[PDB]
Order: sequence, then C-alpha cells, then structure tokens
Amino acid sequence: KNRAARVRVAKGNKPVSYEEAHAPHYIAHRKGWLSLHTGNLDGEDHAAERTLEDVFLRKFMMGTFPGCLADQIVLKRRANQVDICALVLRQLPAHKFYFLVGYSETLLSHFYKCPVRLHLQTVPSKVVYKYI
Amino acid sequence: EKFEEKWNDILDLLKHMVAQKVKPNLQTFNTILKGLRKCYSLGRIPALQILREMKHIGIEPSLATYHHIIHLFYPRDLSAIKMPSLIIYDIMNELEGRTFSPQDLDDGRFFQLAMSVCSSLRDLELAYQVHRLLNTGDNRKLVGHDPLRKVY
Amino acid sequence: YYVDWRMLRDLKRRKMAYEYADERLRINSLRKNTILPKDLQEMAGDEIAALPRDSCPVRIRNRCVMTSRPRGVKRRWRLSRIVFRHLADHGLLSGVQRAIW
Amino acid sequence: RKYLFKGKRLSIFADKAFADEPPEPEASPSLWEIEFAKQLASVADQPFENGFEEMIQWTKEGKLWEFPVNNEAGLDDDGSEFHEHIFLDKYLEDFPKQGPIRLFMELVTCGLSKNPYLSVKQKVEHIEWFRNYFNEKRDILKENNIAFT
Amino acid sequence: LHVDVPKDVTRPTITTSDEPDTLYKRLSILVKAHDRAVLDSYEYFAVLAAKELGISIKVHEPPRKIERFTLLKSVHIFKKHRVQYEMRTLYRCLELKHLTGSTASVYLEYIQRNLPEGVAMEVTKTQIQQLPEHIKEPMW
Ligand SMILES: [Mg+2]
Repeated sequence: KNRAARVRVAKGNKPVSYEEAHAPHYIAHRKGWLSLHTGNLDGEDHAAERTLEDVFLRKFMMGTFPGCLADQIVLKRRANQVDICALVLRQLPAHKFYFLVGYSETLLSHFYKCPVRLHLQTVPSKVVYKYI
Repeated sequence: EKFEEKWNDILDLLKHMVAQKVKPNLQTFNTILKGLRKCYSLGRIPALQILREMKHIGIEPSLATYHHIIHLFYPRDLSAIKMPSLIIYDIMNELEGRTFSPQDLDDGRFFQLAMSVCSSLRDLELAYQVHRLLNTGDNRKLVGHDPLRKVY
Repeated sequence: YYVDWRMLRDLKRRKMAYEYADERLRINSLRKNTILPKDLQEMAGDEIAALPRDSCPVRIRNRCVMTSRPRGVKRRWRLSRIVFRHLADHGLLSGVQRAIW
Repeated sequence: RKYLFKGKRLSIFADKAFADEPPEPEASPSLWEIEFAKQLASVADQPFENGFEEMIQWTKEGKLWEFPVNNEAGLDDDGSEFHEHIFLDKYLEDFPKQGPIRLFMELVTCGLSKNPYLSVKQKVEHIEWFRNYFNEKRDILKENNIAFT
Repeated sequence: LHVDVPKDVTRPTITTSDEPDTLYKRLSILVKAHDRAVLDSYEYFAVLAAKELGISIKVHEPPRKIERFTLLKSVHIFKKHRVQYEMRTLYRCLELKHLTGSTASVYLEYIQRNLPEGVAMEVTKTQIQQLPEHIKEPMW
C-alpha cells in the first residue's frame, strides 16, 4: 500500500482540507502547485537553489505565525520578486499581524537579497473540504 | 522692543548680502515671511513687497511662500470677520494649473491652511479650486502628513 | 551545524579544491602534452602530488544537501530520492507531477 | 486692489542680470546641506498609492530588475575589448621567440583566448605564472638545450 | 471615482535623440510554462497589446516537451517497485516583424513585466544593419 502524502481514513470525524484530501497522483489534475517558479522548465537553471529557498520559507512562516496558518502557503516568484500567499486564522490581534508582516518581509528581503512581499488572507476558521 | 528698528535690522542683513556679492535663495525669503506672521497687523505691506521682489530677482515662490502670506492675511483668531481679505482668490488664480515640487519645509502646510480659509469664508467654489490644484500633476504628495492630511 | 560529520568533511574538500584550482590547472597543463621535455614533465608530476590531498577534485562526493545521503541524489536539485519524493508528492516542487502514460 | 505682482517692492536687491555665478557645489556637500536635502524629501514623502508606485521606488533603489531584461546589466569586465581577450601574444614577448617553450605557450594563449569565464587581468596572471615557473627551472631547461630568458 | 478625478496627470518625459534607431527585421519571443491555459491568456494579452501598438505579430505552438525520470519508491530494498515523475514544458512563440528599437524596448518591457509566475521568456532579436565602411570598399 502507498503511504505517501495520503491522509488516511479515520471514522468520518477527521476534517481534511482540499489540499490534504487529494493524493499525489491528483497533482496537475485536481490540485495545482503550491510554488510557481521557472526553475524546473526545460533548459532552465537553478532548480536546486529555488527549491532550497522554498523549504526554508515554509519553515520560517510556520514559526513566525505559530498556530495561525489555516493552510499551506503559496510561493510565487516573478523576476526577482518573491510573493508569499498564506491563509491565516483570525486568532491574533490585527496590529500584531502588521508587525509580523513588516518583520518577516524585511528579514527575508535582506536574507535572500530580493524584494519579498507577504499576502495574508484571513479566514474565520479552517475550511473543511470533506470529513473522512 | 521696537518693530521698526527690528525690521530695519533684518533689512541690514539683506544689504550686507549684496555688499558681499551673495545672492539670496528661496529659504531666505521664506524665513523673513515666517517671521512676519507674528505681526499680522503691520506685516501685510512688508509681506507683499517681499513677494514682488522674489519674482524680480528670479526666485520662484513655492507653496510655502503662499502658506506664510495666507497666515499673515487670514488670521485664525480674526475678530474682524465682517470684511475678510480677497487675496486667497488671487493666489489660487495665480497657481491654477501649476505643478509644484518640494522646495521648502513648509510646502505641506499650504493645502491644510488653504482649506481652512475656505471654511471660514464659506465659499465652496474656492474649495473646488484648492482641491483642483491638489489633483494637477503630483500635487497630491504635498497635502501634508498624518496630522494635516485628516484636517484638510 | 551541518547534517553530519561526513557532510562537514566534504564541505572542506570543496573549499580547498576551489583554492588550489588555478595552481593545479597551471601545473597539470605542463604534464598533459608532448611538447615539453620529459624532465620538466616528471618534475611537474611531483609538484602536483605534493599539494594537499583534499585539493584533489575527485574526492568530492555529491550528497543530499538536507540529509547528507551519499547515493541516490539527483544533481538538478541536490536532493536524495527520498527527500525529493516528499517535496514532490506534496505539490511543493514547481511543475513536477507524477508520470502517467 | 491687492494685486500680488503690481505695486512697490523693497528694491533692496537688483534684477539678477548675473544668475547663479557661484556653482551649487562650491564645496563637497556638508552635513548641513546633506541633511537639509533629506528634509526636503520628507516634505513630499507620502506612502505608496498602488503597486506601480511601489515598483517605481524599488527600481530607483535597485531592488527590482530593470526592464527590458538585460542579462549583462552592470556586468562590465573592466571595460575591455574583444581584441584584448583574443590577441594575447603581446604578453609572450619575454618567452623564447621559438622552440618548445614557444610551442607550449602558444597552446596556453590559444585556450585563454577561448575562455569566456576569465577577465583579461586573470588571463595575464596565468601567463605570468609560467614566466616565473620556467625561470625557476632554468637549469633543467639548459640541460635539455632550451634557453629561457 | 465619481466626482474626484485627476486634472492633468503627469506623464513621463520621452526625449528623441539624434542617434539612429535599431531596426529589427524579426523578434521571436518564446515563452515557456508548465500550464497551457496560462500560455493562452498570455498569448491573448500579448497579441492584443501588439495589435494596439501597431506591431505585426504571428503565433504558433512549438511541440511540447515532457521529461520523465524514474525513482526508487521504497526507502530500503524493494528494487522492482519504482515511482516515475515528469515535468511538462509547453511553448508559445510570438514572432514579431519590422520593429524599430524604441518599439521593441517598450513592448518587451510591458510584456516582460506582466509575465506570469512560472513563465520563462526567450527573446531572440534579429537586427539588420548596413555593411562595415571598411568592407564596403576593397582596400589593399
Ligand atoms: Mg566520486
């Protein structure tokens, strides 16, 4: 049996999101890609470096917004610009989010030497695709 | 103690600026007008003479230069509201359609002061001219900072 | 901290081969020809041998940057098959999908 | 009545027949002049109004790439020329004009001319290295009937 | 805005030089992406922009490339059981014609700045110029 990225069946009481519900073979069929860069296109270089930056950027955002992320972040690179699109729960006060955006943007712009912007869409609670 | 002496003294500094072949700049005239805002009653004729000399020399009046003439001609604590001055109408006609750039430290102050003068006179046509000036080019950048942006 | 002591030794091998690249290039050129006297070529063969062993670029091994696995690595991403599969199977690699055909 | 530009003026100053006679940078910018300029900028300092104004500011600061894309932006190799990279035999004058050393150095300078990853300064350093190397090996070369410098 | 409208919007300064302009006989723009739909939308945006600036444009779809590789599914042993992965590259070529150098910079800037994420461009300018003055006349 295949155990990869499959949120296994419980007893109908586990709330899975749309992204979690779909197994790897549904990538490019029902669900898209969380990161979009040009480094895996044919005849393009720097796939290794773009992928390493993504791994870090996901661990950074989880720790910087602990318990406030409703779903996985979406990374969008255009030219040298990096854009982080995160669904965040409305737990923290509004002014605290302005602090973490100013901090996380400046810190990651001086670390990777690119303009980095953070885009946050606030949800009242995690969105449940189905109960499995 | 005596304004006449004080005014004649400041002029002496200007006279030594020509003896030493030193030409004045915009800030030089702006400083004199900002000082004149203390003597509202007696600074009106002196203030206009400065603006006429500014053009003859070739220095171009900035938004700050009018901000100081307005303060001197439209006092906020003005008891004599019966017959206000009409200079605000002439100034706006002069500045109609012109675009301005930051050239002094009181440029932002002009717009907030101009709108206030409109409310005192209860002339809404003038308020449209002032706002219309704010929209030409990139004049919007000189509306003011947080304290003066919300007052305007 | 690097993943393990094996990745640390390799990192040093990569920084010492970069330092001695010009030297090992200039000297080794004297040996890879038939135009110079064999006496000089035999002597240049010994100058290259005397350089430190970690300068030799054939002692570099490509290891997974995240797990330090010596074999199973894909050179385009610098990740092992196990680590690459975890990022790919979760939609985290841009454009990588499963191959159905 | 209250004409803004009609009437008597101070007349202390005279019409500027000569204008801006002293240059603006009479001396290197002083702290007083450097700081007053920073304050003039704040006078018109307003926050970004849309994504265009943000990108304009990043471009002025070098943070964002310029368009159309130039893969060699800011990449000048000491302002060299093509002939400098390709014709390198001027640097082989110190070496013997003929013989095995000339035959070897010809191959060295041929490869250096076809090297796009090195600057001219770096290429010269490779040539200089061999000049000093053969000088040190003068005695071994003399035994082989090769005379260097 | 209903009543509040800019009056005389400030426009950038474009100064005509005295240097002659480049003449591009052809200008091939090969965009690449993993997604065909993005290429369709970008093709629509680029073809509309060209037609609005007076540029002559033609579009074709070069054959797609699919790169597949195989990996070991298990972490340990079980050699015969594998997993295969692929990356699909799709192409849309925008062939422009008879462009001056000023028209090719403004157009390329506008369309490169609006290049969606995950899309790579490969511009191939083809300039046409006279013969070198030395070559024009044989000299011994
Ligand atoms: Mg090996």
